[PDB]
Amino acid sequence: FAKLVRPPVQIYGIEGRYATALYSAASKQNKLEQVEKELLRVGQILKEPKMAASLLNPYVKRSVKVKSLSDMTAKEKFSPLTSNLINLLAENGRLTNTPAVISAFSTMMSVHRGEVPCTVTTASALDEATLTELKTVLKSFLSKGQVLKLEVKIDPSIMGGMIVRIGEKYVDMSAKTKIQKLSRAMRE
Amino acid sequence: VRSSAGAVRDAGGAFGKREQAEEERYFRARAKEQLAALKKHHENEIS
Amino acid sequence: TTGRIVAVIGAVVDVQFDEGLPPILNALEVQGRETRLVLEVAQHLGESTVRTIAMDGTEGLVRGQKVLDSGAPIRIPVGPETLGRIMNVIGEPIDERGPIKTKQFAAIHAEAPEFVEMSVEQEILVTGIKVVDLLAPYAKGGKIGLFGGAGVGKTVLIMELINNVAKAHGGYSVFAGVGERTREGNDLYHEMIESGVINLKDATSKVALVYGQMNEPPGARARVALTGLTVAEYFRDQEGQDVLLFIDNIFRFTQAGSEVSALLGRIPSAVGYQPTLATDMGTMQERITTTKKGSITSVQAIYVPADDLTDPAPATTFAHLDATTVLSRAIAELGIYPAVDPLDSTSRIMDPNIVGSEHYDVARGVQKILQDYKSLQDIIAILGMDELSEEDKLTVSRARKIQRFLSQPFQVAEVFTGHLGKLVPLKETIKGFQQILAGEYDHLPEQAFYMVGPIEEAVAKADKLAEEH
Amino acid sequence: KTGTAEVSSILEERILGADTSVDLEETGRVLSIGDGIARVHGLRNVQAEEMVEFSSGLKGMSLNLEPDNVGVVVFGNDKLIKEGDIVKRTGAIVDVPVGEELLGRVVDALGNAIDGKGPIGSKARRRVGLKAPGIIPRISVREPMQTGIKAVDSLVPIGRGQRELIIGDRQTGKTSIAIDTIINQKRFNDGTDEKKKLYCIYVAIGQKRSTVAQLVKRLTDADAMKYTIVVSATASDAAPLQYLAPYSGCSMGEYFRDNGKHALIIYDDLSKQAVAYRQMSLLLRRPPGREAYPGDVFYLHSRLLERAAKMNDAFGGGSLTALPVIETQAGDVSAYIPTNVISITDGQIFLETELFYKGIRPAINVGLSVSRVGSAAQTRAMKQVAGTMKLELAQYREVAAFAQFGSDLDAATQQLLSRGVRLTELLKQGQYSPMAIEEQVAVIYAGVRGYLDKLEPSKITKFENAFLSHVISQHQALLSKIRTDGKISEESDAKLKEIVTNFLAGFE
Ligand SMILES: Nc1ncnc2c1ncn2[C@@H]1O[C@H](COP(=O)(O)OP(=O)(O)OP(=O)(O)O)[C@@H](O)[C@H]1O
Ligand SMILES: Nc1ncnc2c1ncn2[C@@H]1O[C@H](COP(=O)(O)OP(=O)(O)O)[C@@H](O)[C@H]1O
Ligand SMILES: [Mg+2]
Ligand SMILES: [Mg+2]
Repeated sequence: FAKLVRPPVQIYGIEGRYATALYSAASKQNKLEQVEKELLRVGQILKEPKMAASLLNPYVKRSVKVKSLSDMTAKEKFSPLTSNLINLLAENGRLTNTPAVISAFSTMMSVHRGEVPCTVTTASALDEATLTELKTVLKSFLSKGQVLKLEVKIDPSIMGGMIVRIGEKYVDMSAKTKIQKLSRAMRE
Repeated sequence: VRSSAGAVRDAGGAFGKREQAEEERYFRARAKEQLAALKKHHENEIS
Repeated sequence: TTGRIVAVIGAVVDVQFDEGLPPILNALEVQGRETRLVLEVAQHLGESTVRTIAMDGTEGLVRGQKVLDSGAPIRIPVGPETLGRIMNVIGEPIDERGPIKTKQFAAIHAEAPEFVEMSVEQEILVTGIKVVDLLAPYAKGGKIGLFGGAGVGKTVLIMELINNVAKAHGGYSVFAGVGERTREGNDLYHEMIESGVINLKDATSKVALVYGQMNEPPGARARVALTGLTVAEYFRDQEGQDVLLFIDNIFRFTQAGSEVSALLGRIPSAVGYQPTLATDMGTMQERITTTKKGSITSVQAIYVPADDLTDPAPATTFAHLDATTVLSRAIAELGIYPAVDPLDSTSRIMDPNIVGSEHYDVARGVQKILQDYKSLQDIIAILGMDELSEEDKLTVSRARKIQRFLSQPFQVAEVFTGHLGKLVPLKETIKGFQQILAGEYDHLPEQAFYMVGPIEEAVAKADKLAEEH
Repeated sequence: KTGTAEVSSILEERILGADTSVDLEETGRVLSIGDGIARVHGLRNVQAEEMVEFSSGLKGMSLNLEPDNVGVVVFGNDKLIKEGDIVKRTGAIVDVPVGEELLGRVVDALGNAIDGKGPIGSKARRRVGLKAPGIIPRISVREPMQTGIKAVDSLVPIGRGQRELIIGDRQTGKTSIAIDTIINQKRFNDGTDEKKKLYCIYVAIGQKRSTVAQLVKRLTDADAMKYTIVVSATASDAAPLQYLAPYSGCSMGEYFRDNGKHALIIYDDLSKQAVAYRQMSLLLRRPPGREAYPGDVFYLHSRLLERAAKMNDAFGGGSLTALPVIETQAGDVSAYIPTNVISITDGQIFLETELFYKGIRPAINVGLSVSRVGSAAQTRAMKQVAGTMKLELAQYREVAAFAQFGSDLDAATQQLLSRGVRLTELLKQGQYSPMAIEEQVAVIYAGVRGYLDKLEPSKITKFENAFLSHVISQHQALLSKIRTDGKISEESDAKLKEIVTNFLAGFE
């Protein structure tokens, strides 16, 4: 078989297999950015209430669905890769999980351009200077060229401190966990 | 479903043990008698 | 080639290859293990993944661990240097004595001999056991089975055979312990060292051992039989010589195959067995054969789960054997040891044109009298012995004498009985049973015949019983 | 949901328009391979049960045609097949060579010689999956198929075009019945009567190679290979070969049937073909039924056994007797495959282990044995003696319980016991020593007229032998008269009376 080039992050499931096929197809011929843009476009194109209502009805024949999607793709001047992907999803009847495929490819492309999602949780909000030093130190965690994608949620359930997720790495300087630790060890 | 020879002692219920004992007691008795006769013959054939 | 673990479920590991896949049955080596873990490819799942069974514990495996592809099936060391040693499934030594230094490595998977290689000659193999020699005589180059449940004498009988045949056998010998207690493996190692078949000093060892005991994961138990079979095959072909091959039990091969089938995605068959039971057993039992280039005498112990001879595993194994000796628990309860069932054992050579008309007629007379005894036992359960026709009591007496006379003391069962082992030449067994049937002993008591060798020993025991009466 | 062809490799191919350079009509790429089942992508123009050929020289049969893929069963070890291989159509359903060029040759399930005696003649080929005849071509079973065994020919007659069934336990004598039947046909094949010659086919499914080699040696010893084919599908063979071998044998026999000759095919053992089919079905993920057997396992054996017919003179008059062998486990004729094949066939020769060791070998258990064809498949002389023998044996079987007591019972019961014991000792037979029909009828005639009520039962087996040798040597004219004539004429009856009395007059 053709030795497909594996994606950076392995997505699994039906969407995973379709997205890995698309990523392998695009990586050769080097059309990853354009194909991602076209995927974002079809993200809205199919979402149109008329098109969505006409594609979620399993009593319109697959022939009609494929013909309509071919017409839309021609009317949008897409890459042959994206047009063939939409045709393939339509033939296999996998349109109901098309947004899953776009989301999978988005996740797969983000890692391709070197991004490590991050999460910070605190009892209350932060002052922008402190967030700046957080940016600096977290970038210290990352490797060379690995952009960061910070997300700062606010969880009052914890009693203070901070919680940081960087990929699968996790550091919990939160008051609640330390209270729990002392209460347990002291209880013993 | 059929029946075969030597099945009463294959089940091993009450009849199986009863039959085993009815056999063993009789043959212990006969073995005792035969051993007595063997001793008598031994003694009578020394000369 | 280099691949990458992508799943670990029990003993089944899924390995993904970016380059070309490895063929089925190839051995792969996991990189990053203190010991040697070898996986064997069993399926291609598509998307470059291959499913495999691990020949060792899959603890501490990490999704992503690199794997090397050896390019060939598991290759074990073979030759005269393996004699006196012990081995795993993967051939590395487990006797703590150093590397096995051979020039030949043999893959454990091979095609069975073709039909144009079969030997069609049979001649009795005299083992020195009365019941075996009389009713189910063995044959040189033939495959022997020892069926029976747990605790009936399979291991004792096989040890007894090693004591007799292997000790006085010019050719080599192989013992593959498949999924049996490790205590027994150590006991055999030390008993062989004591006897002298395994010599730790010189290079005069006559036995090569392979052990896959029941602490191993199913992958290793399913393949240690093939490892022992490969050693035996080499000694058959290249050495061009007679070989013995003892296996204990060859039911653990089937069972170990059944412990991974469900995880390989196969629907089960009749009783929680893999769908490939008969094919998997045939592709192994068909390499244990006496071709025209050599000759393997194969003795196999076959566990019969819950004494059920109609279970799929023993039922299928029956068709691959020339001689069978179905040890029976109902006879071991009576104290008749070995508990070989005279009516449920058979041999191929048991024909008047191979053994002789005297041997054949004696055997058939014994079997007929025992069957008549079984028929009578139903009546005795109602009438009683006192009410039988004076001819029937004669049948019962002869049947009980013959039942006891088949018992024999082994040289390896000294510990249990405390008696001394006896080897009975074939002519003496034939004479003894012919006389017992002819009525030349219808005065000696039954117990005189219990656990003795030739018939004269029964006469002497009866004399002693009478004197101290 | 999910499909097996939705793997990312196929989708990758199809996204960048690389699916047009690959011919997906007559070639395919293996998606999966495991436990002897390959799942192939493509082969869109492949017929059900067609034979495909893998790139590595192996063959396979395409059984499961699903929307996504084709399920091929490989004819050998799947060691050589790897995911991504190339599978090409052969174009033709599986067929085997046929003709008199196979006689005396050992072949495997596909007609390849395995005895190393050279290529196989093979002028004609025949498809193994051919529909059996219909209602009209057949005609009632009338001719006898001389088994050479006293019990089978006397109390369980087998005609030509009949499907008997040698059902029994393990190590009871089934293969011995088959081999004696095969060996007894030499007296007809050697002769010149062209409507009595029977050609034999022995299908050996799932037996080890040593057994088949010994069997071939046994046939060669008896000079009974020159008219025998042996089709081996031994244990080491892949499941599809064990599954096909009965059909290859049946087609090699249908050749003889279609051309006016007569054939005997002995599917030994069918309970192993059922197991091989069960394997193939379970690995193809087909829905299991009772005991894990697929649903269409009755179909598998019925479409095989219903090809044993007796064509009429407007089609040639040939015939194909079938003698399927089945191994019941304990005594269970109510299991699945024993039930199916007992309901398919026309009779059964039921063998025992109680009888085997009681000294009654062959262990044919009459009373459980039956032949729904019956007297129609017997000669007139055999009818004459066997009617009385069967009646007397039936009388003896319902008072056999008293056999132990015997005495202290009326005279009628004593006579029944005595006659029954003599008759049972008469039906005993050696091994590989079949008997011509004249010999059998002479022996049974002596037995059933009371001429052995004086001899002790232990001496009946010696009488039978000595008397038979006597008549065979001194009196050939009477035996020839009975044989050619087919009946016992009054003068022949008187001659038999005088011969039996004169020999028995002094026997000692
Ligand atoms: N009529 C007979 N007289 C003497 N011996 C017999 C007779 N029939 C069978 N035997 C012996 O019984 C043994 C078993 O017979 P055979 O193998 O034909 O039965 P089987 O059911 O085919 O065995 P399996 O089914 O296990 O292959 C053979 O060794 C054969 O020689
Ligand atoms: N020849 C014999 N004489 C006396 N006892 C025996 C003999 N063989 C086996 N036994 C009994 O059986 C036990 C060993 O059984 P073994 O053969 O090891 O089990 P298995 O056959 O299930 O592997 C011993 O404890 C012993 O009491
Ligand atoms: Mg044991
Ligand atoms: Mg047989």
